[PDB]
Amino acid sequence: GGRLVPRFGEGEGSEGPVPSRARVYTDVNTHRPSEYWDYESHVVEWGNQDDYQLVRKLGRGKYSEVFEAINITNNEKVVVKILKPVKKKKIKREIKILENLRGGPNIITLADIVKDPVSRTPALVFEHVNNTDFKQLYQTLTDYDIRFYMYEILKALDYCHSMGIMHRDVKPHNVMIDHEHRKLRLIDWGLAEFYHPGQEYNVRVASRYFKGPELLVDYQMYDYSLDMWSLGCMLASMIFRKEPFFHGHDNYDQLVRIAKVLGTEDLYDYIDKYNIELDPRFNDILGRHSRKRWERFVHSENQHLVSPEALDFLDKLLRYDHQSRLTAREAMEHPYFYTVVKEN
Amino acid sequence: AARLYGFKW
Ligand SMILES: Nc1ncnc2c1ncn2[C@@H]1O[C@H](COP(=O)(O)OP(=O)(O)O)[C@@H](O)[C@H]1O
Ligand SMILES: [Mg+2]
Ligand SMILES: [Mg+2]
Ligand code: NA
Repeated sequence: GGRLVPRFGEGEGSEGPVPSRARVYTDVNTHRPSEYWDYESHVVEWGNQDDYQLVRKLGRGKYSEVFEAINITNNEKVVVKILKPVKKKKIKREIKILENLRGGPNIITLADIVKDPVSRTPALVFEHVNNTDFKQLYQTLTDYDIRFYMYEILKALDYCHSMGIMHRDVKPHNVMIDHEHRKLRLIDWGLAEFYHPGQEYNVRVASRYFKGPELLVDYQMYDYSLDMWSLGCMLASMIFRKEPFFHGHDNYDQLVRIAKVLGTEDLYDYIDKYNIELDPRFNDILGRHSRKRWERFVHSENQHLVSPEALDFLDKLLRYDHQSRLTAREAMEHPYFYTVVKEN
Repeated sequence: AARLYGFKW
């Protein structure tokens, strides 16, 4: 198939944000061969678009069109992701990350890369996952099933973080589950990026309901721990049957919704610790809120999904301070997963 | 037949 081929500290002084670095996998990209990360210097070797015929539309997002297709050469189901107008730099970055992570635990497999010979519109070809939409599936999951699938996502995140890559869009729509087979794949690597210590990133990533506080307060020196906040938002929605869990009307309201649950004491401590300049639009709307006990979201319909271990694990993901959150490997060691670990 | 972004239905 198609592939790419080669051709904290001082900070700024008394003002500006305090620098941060990842607690784990900090320097892994610094020491790679340049070909691992240097996707601008690679060129695509295209496959044959004629191998694939469309079966049905799956995704109509703002930035792609996704179809189920069949590979007529070998008769296998695939998915085709047609990329809407977007940086060349952006498409080769998604390709490079997918190729770097290919074959890792629970990582979607990129099978081919093709383009329309007429319009030159590129498409990524993936293994097909026979997904059940989360708006149907999640309310049918047992307590064990939530633990099992959370562990599967953690295997994918520990793997990608260990490989120097932040996913930056963890959410139900980017987690495909073939529930008959207990088969989970983390998809959608089109916002994923290589982590470099000290680098300031764009905060316009993830999807509002899953955005970490660092994105909402414009703290740019973030790392893998962003994904762990997003995963905590997914866990809360699953065990409390409340989707999405933090339902903001906009990016500013999103932080208010979080602060009404986790309280403002730890939020203002976070802003002080990193010397974050809080957007003056928060003056009227944030205010001061008590921390709520995780126990207040429990009711007769969701109580079988909640345990002391679930609430302790959730509490250790949903921390304002990105440095305080469990890492993916530390999360996998949590008592919430003790039964999943013995089952492997 | 039909093609969409070059792919035959
Ligand atoms: N391999 C796949 N198997 C099944 N469905 C998929 C697959 N890849 C993508 N999809 C569907 O297409 C949607 C969009 O794909 P995604 O890669 O997330 O694109 P985008 O970056 O535009 O969000 C997904 O949310 C999912 O519903
Ligand atoms: Mg997506
Ligand atoms: Mg995407
Ligand atoms: Na368990």
